[PDB]
Amino acid sequence: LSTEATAKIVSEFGRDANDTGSTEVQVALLTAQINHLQGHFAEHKKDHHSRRGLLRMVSQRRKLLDYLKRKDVARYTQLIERLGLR
Amino acid sequence: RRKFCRFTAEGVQEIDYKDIATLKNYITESGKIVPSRITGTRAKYQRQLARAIKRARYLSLLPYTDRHQ
Amino acid sequence: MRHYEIVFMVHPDQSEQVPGMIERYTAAITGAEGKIHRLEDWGRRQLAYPINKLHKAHYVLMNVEAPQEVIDELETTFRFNDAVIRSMVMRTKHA
Amino acid sequence: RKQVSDGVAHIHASFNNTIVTITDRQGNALGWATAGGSGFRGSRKSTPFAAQVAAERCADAVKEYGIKNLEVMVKGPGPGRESTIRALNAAGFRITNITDVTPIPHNGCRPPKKRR
RNA sequence: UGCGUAGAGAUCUGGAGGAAUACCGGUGGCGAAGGCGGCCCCCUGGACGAAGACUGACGCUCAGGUGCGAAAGCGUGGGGAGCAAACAGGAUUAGAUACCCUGGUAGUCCACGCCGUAAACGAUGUCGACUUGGAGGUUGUGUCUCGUGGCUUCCGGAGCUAACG
Repeated sequence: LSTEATAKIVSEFGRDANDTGSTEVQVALLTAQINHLQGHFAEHKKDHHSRRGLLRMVSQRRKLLDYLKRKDVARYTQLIERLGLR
Repeated sequence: RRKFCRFTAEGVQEIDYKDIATLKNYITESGKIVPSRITGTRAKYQRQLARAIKRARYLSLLPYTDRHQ
Repeated sequence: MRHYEIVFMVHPDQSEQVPGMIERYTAAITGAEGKIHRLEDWGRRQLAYPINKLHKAHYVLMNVEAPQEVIDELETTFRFNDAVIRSMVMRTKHA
Repeated sequence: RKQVSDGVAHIHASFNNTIVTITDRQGNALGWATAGGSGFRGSRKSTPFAAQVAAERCADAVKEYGIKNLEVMVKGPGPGRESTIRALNAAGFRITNITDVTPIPHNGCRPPKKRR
């Protein structure tokens, strides 16, 4: 993931200016990495060690969403709708 | 002590990691590096010499450990 | 792109043909889009190991700046020549 | 009858039995000798004495070839190694130089049962 | 026993193939464990220090569940130099259906599938706080013959242990 590719995905999801670590921002980056990693699975079926990597990643995202939906259900439906998870 | 390794030698760059001829002088009966007491060098030189000896050893030029007489 | 060190060792028994393998060398570094900054030629020297059954080898040093995507394809063409014994493209600095 | 006049004296010293193989500057062995070639069975061959006889004979056989000087190249440890050397220092040849070309490997060879 | 003057052993040159990686190696290093050590490139995980910039306690453990998990042998296909259960003989012996010596199959090697165990042992799980220091080493920083942070060893205050530690 390129620098600008990361900085841009953080800005488009950033709640406000200078928003680096937020529920929607975090999950955004994780989702991205997950996508690239999942696509990395379509190929290299043998790469088992990487499978564990995404497991932790997706687990983190699952917990982040669980926290969000639990607190603000509105920000949740919005986040998912924008990304495309679930 | 008897004779400091530095005195019994001419001006040489401790950076040189290929000149085994001079490096071996800083080697005791074993591949161990001679202390400051014998080497005659100082903190600034000894530190460089050590590293120099390390690489020299990797180059297979200087033994890491030798057998006792 | 970035800096690279292309070491090229060849049969030191070569005659006037030495100044020709380098010709294909330059023709090889080129096209591959490699810009040579400096050039060093150690020439014939004693090898720590035989390789190609010959005790000696002709050394060369051509630090170049070319895309990291062609760096691999740059090697395949060099090794071809039966004269060249080996070719190791290093990153940059060398202790 | 090629009168080499000068060559090399390979000394394959071992705990089994030393074996000498004189040769020319090229490396072509002109003649050789061993404790076994001296008549020794197999247990007495390893003795340093059987090395002296093998060294002298291997030399004398070369004397016929006309060689006067040789370069000794010692290999592998074992009884009779230094014995074979001095044995060469004498005889009718002139030991011009001695060298310990004992291989003593680096890293990639599975040692035998005795060594493992 | 066996092999040998229709010629091996020993020696030089050339070719082929499989497997393993002789110094460095270490008393060392890495990984969750099993394990892992020539070099190059690509892909990828963990981790450490500095600046203190951002979120902000969203935590800890965890029945069941799910996943991972040496070796052995097993299934199918391939391979098989060397080694070698079973086993073929020669010796030793009172006897040897052992040790020793000569052969030798599965297996050992590769691909895919299987199992879930072990002195799977530091036989002493994770996190936080508190309690003398000395010495060696890896790594970052600093006013760097020393101070400070993280990691890896040894000796040890108090204390702990049945003893070892």
